[PDB]
Amino acid sequence: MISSKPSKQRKLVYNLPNHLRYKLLTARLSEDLEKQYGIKRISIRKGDSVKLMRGSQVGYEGKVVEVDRKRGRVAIEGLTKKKADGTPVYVWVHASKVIITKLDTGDKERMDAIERKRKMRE
Amino acid sequence: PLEVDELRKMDLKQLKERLNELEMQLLKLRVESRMGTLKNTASIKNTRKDIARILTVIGEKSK
Amino acid sequence: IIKEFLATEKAVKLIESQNTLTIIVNRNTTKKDIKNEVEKLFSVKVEKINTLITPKGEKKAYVKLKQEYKASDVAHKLGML
RNA sequence: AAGCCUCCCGGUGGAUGGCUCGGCUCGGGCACCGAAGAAGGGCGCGGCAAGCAGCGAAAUGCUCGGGUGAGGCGCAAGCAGCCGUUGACCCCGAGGUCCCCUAAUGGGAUAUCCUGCCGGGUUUCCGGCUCCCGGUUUAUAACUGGGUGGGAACCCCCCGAACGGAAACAUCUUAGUAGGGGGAGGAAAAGAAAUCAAUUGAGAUCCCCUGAGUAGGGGCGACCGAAAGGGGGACAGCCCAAACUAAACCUGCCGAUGAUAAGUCGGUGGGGAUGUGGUGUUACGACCUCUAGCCUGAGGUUGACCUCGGCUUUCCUAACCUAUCUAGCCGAACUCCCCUGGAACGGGGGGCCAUAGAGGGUGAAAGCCCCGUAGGCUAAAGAUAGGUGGAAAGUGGCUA
RNA sequence: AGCAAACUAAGUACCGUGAGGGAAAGCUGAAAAGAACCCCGGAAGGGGGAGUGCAAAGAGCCUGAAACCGGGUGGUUAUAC
RNA sequence: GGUGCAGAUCCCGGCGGUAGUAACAGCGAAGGGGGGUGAGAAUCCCCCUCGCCGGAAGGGCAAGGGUUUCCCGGCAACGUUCGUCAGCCGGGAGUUAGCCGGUCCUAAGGUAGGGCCUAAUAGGUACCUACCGAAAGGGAAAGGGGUUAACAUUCCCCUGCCU
RNA sequence: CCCCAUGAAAAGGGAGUCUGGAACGAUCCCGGGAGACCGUACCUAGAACCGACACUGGUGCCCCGGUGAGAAGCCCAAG
Repeated sequence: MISSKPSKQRKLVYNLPNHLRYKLLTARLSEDLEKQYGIKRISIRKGDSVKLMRGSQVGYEGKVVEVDRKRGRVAIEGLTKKKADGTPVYVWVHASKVIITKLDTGDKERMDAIERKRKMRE
Repeated sequence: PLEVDELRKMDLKQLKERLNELEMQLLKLRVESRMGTLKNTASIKNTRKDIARILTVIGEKSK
Repeated sequence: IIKEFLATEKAVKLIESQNTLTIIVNRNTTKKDIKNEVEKLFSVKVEKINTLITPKGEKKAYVKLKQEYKASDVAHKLGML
């Protein structure tokens, strides 16, 4: 019951409010994680380990060190490019091009949110 | 220095003097104009928001 | 009520030479009490008060202390000097 | 040499092509704000802050609940610092603060600025201060309690042109238009026949399709112009003055009871015989009064009379329950092999989902990468609607 | 073009004593990786050599027409439209 | 269907030719020598000299402007040429009153509320009440010497005066 | 001296004459305290105002040794 106009769809994703920006960061879990967590997707936070499925660096796996929640991109340690002077800068990859390999289970409010999303028993 | 719930314990007299102390240390912090190189510029904002909290608690005591 | 203390090059020369202080106050235009606002906050005695309104939205007071008190000690306490 | 024509390269320039968080038209919802100070404006507020947006000396934001889960400090990427896992930012609900002008309202402003008199605590500061109405107090003194302005269009009422057309122009038309003044609402206005039409019929008002450019008006010129009836949409009806009664009546404040409501009881004040309350409002007749005669329950009295139990109209809201709204949440199926390529969302091969193949994003053209979609679920607190619940008054029918 | 207003401030700037009138202006790239360093220059998103990128019409940034101007190719020119 | 342009003294944008041409004279002023700074001086700075105004080209202050004022640093644009300079551009600052003026009074004149009028008012107004109307009219009381880069009958010192 | 010109009004000042009241009491000397609020920089013009402009226009008012009647024309101080 929402509009199918392309301009109305794009005005939502460019002006998304703070509490709803987690949708831009959603990524698929690895097959082993979903065995022991019972969910298929989750939003990404700093400290997760992430592997690329698309791009010129496919197969590269590291750890998330930065997020850009307004555009939906992440920065991975060791995936850099050097500037003119030589200081490295990060390569940003969209959250839909990666698959999550391990989580950081230390929030205690992220964990029961995962359980609330119907992890099997505990 | 973010007091939120000990202010409701104090009485109307103690809040008057705590308000005066904060208004004096905010006057001293305005040496940032004097280029006195405030290390933490965020203390002017933090102090102005503690003054607002006290005036809220004073009002809640139906003053 | 007092808002800031002015510490420009004219304000510094007046502390040392005339024993006066320069403050920016609210322009509440019903004034009896800048005299007893400073006499209470700093425990000094005031002799004369001359007031002004700058062209950029401020009200500036030239408060002159008595000889028994030094404006340098008030300034030093605030960290101006 | 001045040169001349043609093509190439460059400059200058910004057409062409492609793109789009902007417009434009329709459908559907929803619909008043203000003396408890509105709409509109002016000045302020950020560590460095000029503008926009947000906010008001508690000023780039304060408090309490709910949702969310790791970052946050707007457009806007710097220097420096801080807030947050004791749950921030952000979203929803409820509160606090809320400068000056402004209907502007104590008095004045060609000063968005000045300046009073009473009452209260008492630095600050906070309340009261034209035209009417119902009261108090000695009588023009003083005091208690109660319309004004705004809104894009739409609506009701008064005042009210010319240009133009008539092939000139004055009656006429344009036109009760444009415009002016006053008054509202979420709709206004109209509205229960002193109506229509025609052999005795219909039955309040309003809107649509018609009747119809018909009847009819007019230098009978240009031109102007119905209603009844037919088909539909919605389709309600009361209440007063009067006859008969004659204080049986209304209302402010205080106390109790009642869910702080309506109401009941008690005490004080203002009204009211120049009429408050009851009955009663329609037409080959209606209503009222008296007399005579026939018709639920209980009771009394002399088949007859009278008194208490159904019905009609009106007043009321809290507790409880239910549904909806203000928010968020669940939601299928490939990121398999080879080639091109900066990057597959492309080509070739293989597979899967579908109540979902609307649309969007992602390094190219994606049902299966992500958001969403078809389809489902949610709320401590407010808001709305319904149910449940409480009370007051007035009351026979028929025939002559 | 679409509302006058797609943009650093639209009834904004600006014009009028006033009632009032009323503009212009979009686009680097997938990612700033926004050109380190060396020579010239007073300086200049200035010149040259480099380097980044699939690709520099590289900040005056998509594509980049014509008019106009400069350089070059091929014909030709001071006895005649 | 908002559908085909050479014309509308068409509308808007860009660009020619005139042409590196006119103008930068006229209103009664004028420069020269030596030195400096700077990447770069007819044009900015220093010294000497020469010329012009002298009832205005000097001094003091309004309405109006609104930061143009003062210090430091600049030169892409701005100034009829140049510019190292500036009323321009960037960064900092600056206006102090019992005695000065407003504030008060009334003038010519106006307004609000009542009355009277108006179909009505945002309309008229002879009357009543109140208020408004002058920074050159009326209107209590101060002078000197000094002090800043920028204020001074306003700040300091001495001597005063009004209510 | 002149007019068929007769040439502002108020707040605010001072004084006088009376009436009432108290016996303490100054318009004279000495000492002490107080006197809100708002304006104030700069130009004021052949470059700061208005005229589209750093416009020969307009807006200004008040003031200023020799020769000579002179605020004229000519020459020169202060600036």
